[PDB]
Amino acid sequence: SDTIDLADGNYVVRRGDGWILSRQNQILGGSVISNGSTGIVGDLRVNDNAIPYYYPTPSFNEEYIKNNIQTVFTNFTEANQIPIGFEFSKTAPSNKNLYMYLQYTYIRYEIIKVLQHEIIERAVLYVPSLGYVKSIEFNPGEKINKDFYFLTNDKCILNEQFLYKKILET
Amino acid sequence: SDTIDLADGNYVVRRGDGWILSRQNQILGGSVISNGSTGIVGDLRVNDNAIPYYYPTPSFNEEYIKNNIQTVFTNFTEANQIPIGFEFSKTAPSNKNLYMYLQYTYIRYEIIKVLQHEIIERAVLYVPSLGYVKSIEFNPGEKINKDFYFLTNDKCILNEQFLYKKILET
Amino acid sequence: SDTIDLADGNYVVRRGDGWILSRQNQILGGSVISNGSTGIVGDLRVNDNAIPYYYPTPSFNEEYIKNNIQTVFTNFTEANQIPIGFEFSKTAPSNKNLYMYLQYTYIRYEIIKVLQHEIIERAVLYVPSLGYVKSIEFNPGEKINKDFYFLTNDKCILNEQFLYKKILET
Amino acid sequence: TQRVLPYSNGLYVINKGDGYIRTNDKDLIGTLLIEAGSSGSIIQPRLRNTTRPLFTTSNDTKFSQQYTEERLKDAFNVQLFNTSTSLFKFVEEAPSDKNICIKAYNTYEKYELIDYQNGSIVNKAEYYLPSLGYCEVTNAPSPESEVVKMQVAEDGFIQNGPEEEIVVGVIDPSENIQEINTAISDNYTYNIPGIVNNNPFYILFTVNTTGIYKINAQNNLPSLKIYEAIGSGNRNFQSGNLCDDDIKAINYITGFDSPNAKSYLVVLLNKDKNYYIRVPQTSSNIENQIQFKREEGDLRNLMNSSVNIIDNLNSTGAHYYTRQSPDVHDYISYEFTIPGNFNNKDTSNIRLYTSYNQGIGTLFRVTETIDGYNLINIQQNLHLLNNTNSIRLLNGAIYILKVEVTELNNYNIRLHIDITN
Amino acid sequence: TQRVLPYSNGLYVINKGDGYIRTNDKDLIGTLLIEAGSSGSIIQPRLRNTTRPLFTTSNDTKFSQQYTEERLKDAFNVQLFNTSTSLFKFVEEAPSDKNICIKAYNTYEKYELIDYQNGSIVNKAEYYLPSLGYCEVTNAPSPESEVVKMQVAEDGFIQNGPEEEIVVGVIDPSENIQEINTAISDNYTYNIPGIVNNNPFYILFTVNTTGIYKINAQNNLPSLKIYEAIGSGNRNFQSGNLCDDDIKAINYITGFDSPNAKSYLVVLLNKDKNYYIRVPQTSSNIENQIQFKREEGDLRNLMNSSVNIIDNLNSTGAHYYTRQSPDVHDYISYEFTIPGNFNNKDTSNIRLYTSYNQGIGTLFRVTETIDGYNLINIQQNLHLLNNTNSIRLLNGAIYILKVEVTELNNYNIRLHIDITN
Amino acid sequence: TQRVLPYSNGLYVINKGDGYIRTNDKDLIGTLLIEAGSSGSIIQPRLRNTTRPLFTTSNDTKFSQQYTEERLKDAFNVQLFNTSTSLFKFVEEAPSDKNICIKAYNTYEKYELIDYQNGSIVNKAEYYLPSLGYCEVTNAPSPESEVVKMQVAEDGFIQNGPEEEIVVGVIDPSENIQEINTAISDNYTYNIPGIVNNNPFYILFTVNTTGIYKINAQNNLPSLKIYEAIGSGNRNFQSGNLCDDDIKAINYITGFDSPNAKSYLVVLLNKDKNYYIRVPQTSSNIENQIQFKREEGDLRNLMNSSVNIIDNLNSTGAHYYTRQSPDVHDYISYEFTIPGNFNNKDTSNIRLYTSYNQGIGTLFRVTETIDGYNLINIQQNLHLLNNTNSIRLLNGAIYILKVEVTELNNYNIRLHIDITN
Ligand SMILES: [Cl-]
Ligand SMILES: [Cl-]
Ligand SMILES: [Cl-]
Repeated sequence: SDTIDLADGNYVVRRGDGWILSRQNQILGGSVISNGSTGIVGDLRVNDNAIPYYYPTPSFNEEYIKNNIQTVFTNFTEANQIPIGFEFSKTAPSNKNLYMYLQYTYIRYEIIKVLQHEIIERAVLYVPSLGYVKSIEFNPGEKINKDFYFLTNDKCILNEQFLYKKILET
Repeated sequence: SDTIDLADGNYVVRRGDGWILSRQNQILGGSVISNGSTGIVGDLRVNDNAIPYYYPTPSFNEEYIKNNIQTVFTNFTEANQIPIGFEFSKTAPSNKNLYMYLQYTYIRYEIIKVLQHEIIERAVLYVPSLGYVKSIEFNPGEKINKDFYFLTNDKCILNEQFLYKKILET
Repeated sequence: SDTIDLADGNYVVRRGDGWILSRQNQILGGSVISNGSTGIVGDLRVNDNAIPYYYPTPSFNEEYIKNNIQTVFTNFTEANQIPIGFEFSKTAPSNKNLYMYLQYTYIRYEIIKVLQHEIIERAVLYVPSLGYVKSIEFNPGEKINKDFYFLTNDKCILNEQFLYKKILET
Repeated sequence: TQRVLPYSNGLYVINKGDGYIRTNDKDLIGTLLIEAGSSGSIIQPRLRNTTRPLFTTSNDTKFSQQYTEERLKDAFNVQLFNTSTSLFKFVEEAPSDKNICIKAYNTYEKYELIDYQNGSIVNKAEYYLPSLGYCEVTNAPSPESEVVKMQVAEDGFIQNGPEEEIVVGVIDPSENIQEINTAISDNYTYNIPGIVNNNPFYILFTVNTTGIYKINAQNNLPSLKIYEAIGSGNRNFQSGNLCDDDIKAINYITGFDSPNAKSYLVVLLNKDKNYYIRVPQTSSNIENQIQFKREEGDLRNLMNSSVNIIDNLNSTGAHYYTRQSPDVHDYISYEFTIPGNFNNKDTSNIRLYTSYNQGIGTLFRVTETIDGYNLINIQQNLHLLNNTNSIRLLNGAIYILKVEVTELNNYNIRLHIDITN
Repeated sequence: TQRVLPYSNGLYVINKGDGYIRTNDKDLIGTLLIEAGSSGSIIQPRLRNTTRPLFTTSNDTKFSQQYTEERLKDAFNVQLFNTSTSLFKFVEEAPSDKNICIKAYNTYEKYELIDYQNGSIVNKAEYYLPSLGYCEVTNAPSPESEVVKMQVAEDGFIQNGPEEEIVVGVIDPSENIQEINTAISDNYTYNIPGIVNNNPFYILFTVNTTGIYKINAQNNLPSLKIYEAIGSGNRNFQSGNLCDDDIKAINYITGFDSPNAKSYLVVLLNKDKNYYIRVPQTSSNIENQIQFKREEGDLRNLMNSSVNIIDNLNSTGAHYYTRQSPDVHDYISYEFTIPGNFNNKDTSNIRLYTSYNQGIGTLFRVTETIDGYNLINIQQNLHLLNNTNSIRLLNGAIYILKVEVTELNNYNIRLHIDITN
Repeated sequence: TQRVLPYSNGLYVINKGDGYIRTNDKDLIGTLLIEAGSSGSIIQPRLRNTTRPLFTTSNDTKFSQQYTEERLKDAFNVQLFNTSTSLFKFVEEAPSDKNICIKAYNTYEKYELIDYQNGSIVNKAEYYLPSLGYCEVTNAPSPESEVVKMQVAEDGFIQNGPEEEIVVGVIDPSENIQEINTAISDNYTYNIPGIVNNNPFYILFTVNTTGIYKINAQNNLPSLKIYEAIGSGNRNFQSGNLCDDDIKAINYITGFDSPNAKSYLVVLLNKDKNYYIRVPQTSSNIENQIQFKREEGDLRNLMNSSVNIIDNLNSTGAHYYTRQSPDVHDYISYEFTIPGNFNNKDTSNIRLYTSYNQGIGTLFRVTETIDGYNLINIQQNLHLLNNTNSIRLLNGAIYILKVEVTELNNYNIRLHIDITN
């Protein structure tokens, strides 16, 4: 369930890179390439696409989350001011059409409260990382799985992680 | 001749992409690459190399041309404010020299007046599109055809087109 | 020794491109690439990394050096205002690690005073040119030669040159 | 030959696909003629971030461009409409044999915003969000064929991307969202507050333990609807409490739009999800409450559907009841009482059938004990569409017909309960 | 051993090729030493648009840099001299075996601007327009050979691009351009306006129907020249009207520079082209007109050339006439009258020959009817150079010798008409 | 089990390698999941030039960040600490079979700044200069294994680059640098100026002709040290003159730190190099001079070492002398006089040995002629470490023991001269 072999108290948790968010999949748009050509989509992580997503709880407000995350793990406020680019390249096979679309990935951080081997409270922070492309080869009028276009719940495209540190009192 | 199976009146005509202009061929310069190396020339279509070329007539002044062209076909004034780049890559064969030179291409638009299956008046607009490179392998002192360097009359490097719409009166 | 088959007087000397300077080798940093990936390091020669290195003598002060060099050979003050980039690409072999590091190269100019077939005075100017990468494949804990990391005396990675012109009196 | 849209009343945003271009080359970036052996690139480097979205609407005053953008943000979380930092680039190497052409077009992702009401679209907007291009490669044109004149096409679009229809319901912004800050356990009674009188509104709630719940208003009036907030409960979490993530993207689960229809809801709720209840415009000044009850018994057999309470069944003959038809594989249920005195002997002949939609039905006898409601399955696999089969039931007894729609031929479902004797 | 330049008087711009670099590494961008397997790039990304053109002139006061640039714009339509948005980039992958060096140089396209007058260049400018680079790759230098000292080369250039000589005449800007706004049909008479008195000027005109035209001034004085505007008539078009595209790039067709030389022009004109006529400095205050006439008859045999009217042939003996020689394969014609009374019997021995240039000649007898001029071909394939062959012609009769230059040994052509009896 | 650091007193900057990253993903740029066939790039385009160096110190007041940066500039000529124009980019093409992940990290080059004094580090700073990245590629993760919880590592670094230890001595900036502007020939006497009284200082000098030089203060007090400036004499040059290139990067050649130790230096100097002499803090107000003398004779056998003058050898028995041990393969020499009257017959038994360090020794008899000093080699290949072999030498005679350290077990070398009879 939400059971965890840890002592009572608060924790910062790095849950890994490679998280993609629900519903948000196609909002950057995509390319259609054809017949031997190569498509290359990319982005640049600066300023107003590097603004993170906070999800606080009664115990853990935003400031608390930011401060603990940046103390233990990476300081995203300093890092995300310096532009970093990324790109993906796909090649269309002869006499076929390829569609490729781009979405941001995030590092998922958590603040958890544990009481009697149980997580009774959890705050979440998504910090923009890089990106991820999905591609499909298609025919005119071919029906495509909804799952290719639309993500219902947040998932991690890599292996999830659980890197914790206990938070001590002021 | 200038005979056309259309009714009497005025027309906007998109004559296609891929037009190159007379005399203008080498004015951007060119590269000399040698012995296995790769040359890559390119440009960036913004502002003052995207300014179009007008050729009006007594009936069809510049404003008329611009307005009708932008109503029916692409609005070049809005488009040519947003930078678009293009590149070409050539590779020199071992122990030989290659020369490559760049020139702009244009979409050719026309305003025609037709009277009794005959074009009696024609205004022309060239809107900057992308570019085109010509290359040749050469020896020291080898005579090269003038035709490689110098275009005497405007031509289309692609198949010409004739996409028309009749213009109705104010 | 410092013997030269020239007449008495002063000379400007272009000693070639491809000079690297002592101690300075690793100050731009380097990349570690692994397992099939490709690393690409590069730079951009403008403004404050294109500022040249002067080494004047009692006869030949800086202004003298600059003026004679720029009169006879390339005018570096005008040239080094216009950005020029360069890049190097290395590929790591499967299941091995590669380290690549970057350093600037320079054109070496000299002002020499010759008296009785002997160079009795020499001023030196290093003008920033492009760059140069050294790479090595390594194992964890493998000892690497100091010579790979650290240059004790200025050398030329190409063939040295001696392109001279006699300087005539004001 | 129009498809029946069995959507519930309200707002939907529909992703209709990527790679849309306009007619008559209005979105042509241009063409490169690449000689054999060589390569060519067309690049969008985003040196300027400006983009040019296209928008049309049927109603400037409700579905303005602003409103429509807000709806796209609610549905898919789009937030850059005028701008883009996303690069795209097309590269082509021509084969050794022949020359090659590449045409590059700008593209759009097409979104449609509808207001769907009682079986038709009453408001419609199309928003074309700037996308990441279309690149067709062709063989080099040959000299010269001959140029054949052609008239311009009508204004419109052409899709070059793959087929796509993604439908996402959105919370109507003109209606209030009240919250039940405590997670619901076995029972809960929500008093309807005066801050939201008369106007329809939503109630955002969550559940403590995954299970089937009966939800209704006092005397089963008015009829309620229930939605699931899409992708909720994936993030922040407080035990036994609601965590509102401001998610306005909603999946319709069940419920009628006709507010004068007596009904109750029976739905499977997850503890790791949030749900919205929509209570409609009520034309009465009387106080009302929303009752939530966890079902541990036979009522669990009715998930997920609304149950119509049929009251007017007090004579013999023909009785018919029209509701919005559920979609294929979805459910609708009717609770009725066979007319007459219950004396455990007197019986009537009952014929249940539909008029246009095909549905599989299962019939339950309902008796209430001191342990709750009991449901005895007395008839299975009833094929309702123009059914001629009849069954004898007890006068004065109470039955529930559960109907699964299998063939959706009509926007409405018409149930007939014909009684003879 | 100098080439004869049979150019007409006036201004020429000459593209002398691309890939020019200066001596002593003045344009070296630099060298990359690429280890085997690896790759190296040198890039001109145009982060700054500034470029540095090189200019030299013989006459700062006429051919200034401004003037020269304007001339390059007239000839080839160059318009960015100080700037460039054009990227270039050199990439090299070293083979698996050995290391590789690449040297990158900036380059120039060399333009020469000449004022050519009566057989020599009287004003000269060289404009080096910044180009798109030169990339030589070489094998890695070996340790150490030995460094051999070398003196610097003289200042100058080296061409690394392919051989090129493109010669383009340009309209002299100090001279007015008058226009004939109506397309010429069969006949036209242009009165010479007082707005352009004494000074030389151009007349821009077009033709309604492709055909051969005789053009001349009153009494064939002064001599005119005719140019075609390069690439004209490809664009805007109004039936029966001149459309001026402001094209200053001109191809010389025919005409003499000596203004005291009686002559007329016979030229093939296209309806889809514009033409300039240059009328020279006239030292007279008398009115004059330019006559245009469409030729449907035998005069069509004289295209394209100027015809010298020879007047002073009124005695027996040696007569000689010097003109600017046409280029190889171009024409020049002479109309003369055999001295004596025309009585249809009296005859003279005529010897026609050239002194240095070899030319093939055809002889015509000219009679004028009420239907126009008639040309009877009486002699073909005359090899003029030091010709000793003679022919007997009728006293008082009129002949035209058409001469095609086949070997250009002299800037001038010297025709001799020796008459005996 | 600590290594003995046989460094001379003073400041050192040590390049400890490239590719350092912090623990707990603090420097992760991010991960790309590349599907098979495709490629992925991570790019540092330097659109902003800002970088973020990391610095720690043991002493904020001497080794501040400013000071430490100045030291790095002295040692390796680093000059951009906050900024960088250097691009790096990682590219990966996934093989046709399987998917691929690439993780990109920012990296640092680690520099250590030490103040080393009498056998231990007394001040220490670590400066992490921003570098050009680390790129690890891995196979695609499989669903799902299972996520195993792990505590965070301690704060610190991990080196991903190759092993590196580059040690570079630097001029102490708190001490003056005097100059001898004339190149030294055979002899030179430098008077010690009052501008630098009491405090230690450096003397920068060069030599006219490559050769071995004896350098010392008056009466061999105080002891001097000598350094070579790294990479000097490669550039500007004036015959017979010093050219100061402001090089503060120094290699220790030889010399003692104990200033009360009588000694002189014998060193091989190059004409194409500059050298620094360090003269220590002298507790006397008496004038002093540094004597330079070119050695053409047998003293050339003592290069490169310091020679201790041993004075207190005037009784029989046990005598011992402690100095800083040279590194392996480096030299130290002792000049002593066998106690007693020199009458060319009386003799004593001498035992020379070390206590912990192993050294190969060669013994010289020293006689001074009118031609200079003469060195007769009377004993070779002496293994000093706990040597039991003894040799009979002449009372009143003068000897020099030259010692090459071969096994460095102790920071100090302890020489014993045991005398019996
Ligand atoms: Cl029905
Ligand atoms: Cl001749
Ligand atoms: Cl010892």
